[PDB]
Amino acid sequence: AGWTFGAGAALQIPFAMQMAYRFNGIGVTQNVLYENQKQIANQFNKAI
Amino acid sequence: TTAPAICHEGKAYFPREGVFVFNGTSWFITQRNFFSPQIITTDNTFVSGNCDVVIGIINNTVYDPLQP
Ligand SMILES: *[C@@H]1O[C@H](CO)[C@@H](O[C@@H]2O[C@H](CO)[C@@H](O)[C@H](O)[C@H]2NC(C)=O)[C@H](O)[C@H]1NC(C)=O
Ligand SMILES: *[C@@H]1O[C@H](CO)[C@@H](O[C@@H]2O[C@H](CO)[C@@H](O)[C@H](O)[C@H]2NC(C)=O)[C@H](O)[C@H]1NC(C)=O
Ligand SMILES: *[C@@H]1O[C@H](CO)[C@@H](O[C@@H]2O[C@H](CO)[C@@H](O)[C@H](O)[C@H]2NC(C)=O)[C@H](O)[C@H]1NC(C)=O
Ligand SMILES: *[C@@H]1O[C@H](CO)[C@@H](O)[C@H](O)[C@H]1NC(C)=O
Repeated sequence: AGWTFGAGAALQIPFAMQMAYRFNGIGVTQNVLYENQKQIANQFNKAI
Repeated sequence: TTAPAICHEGKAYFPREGVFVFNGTSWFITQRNFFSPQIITTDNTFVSGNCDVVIGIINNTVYDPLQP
């Protein structure tokens, strides 16, 4: 659900799309996430 | 139903603000916190890159307001 969780009913959202939202909340456009989704996902998984 | 981008004439169009959604008939762009569908035009989109890189890109049509 993402951030929708803390404001009314939780709303399902595709995970990659909530990440796009989160990227666009830090000034980086969503294009970065979709074009580099594989690298972003790999850095996430490695960090864990 | 959603898509992260629209593939139109070989280019990927991302929503400028909000999310692309399908109402069962047509694709519209609307805001995440309140459904209010807008026509997807070149004003409501951000073009970046080709159609090969985005996962889940769809073959919709983006309207051009400059057409007489
Ligand atoms: C940012 O730097 C990273 C490395 O720190 C690049 O990611 C790696 O790229 C090599 C090829 O050059 C691959 O073999 C690795 O598997 C990639 N790794 C990851 C995500 O761990 C990344 O491409 C660079 N990004 C940009 C935009 O320049
Ligand atoms: C999806 O959006 C389209 C366009 O906004 C809706 O189509 C219109 O529906 C009204 C009400 O029945 C008609 O008076 C219009 O003439 C229709 N427009 C066109 C271009 O056909 C459609 O009903 C919406 N569908 C859903 C499920 O919300
Ligand atoms: C968007 O339309 C293009 C065609 O204009 C689709 O690409 C074709 O896909 C078939 C297989 O179904 C191949 O045999 C053709 O050679 C492809 N043509 C070209 C020009 O690449 C594309 O798959 C459609 N995209 C989506 C998301 O539906
Ligand atoms: C969603 O998952 C299906 C497999 O169940 C896959 O065919 C489809 O391409 C995926 N769509 C996106 C946007 O990842």
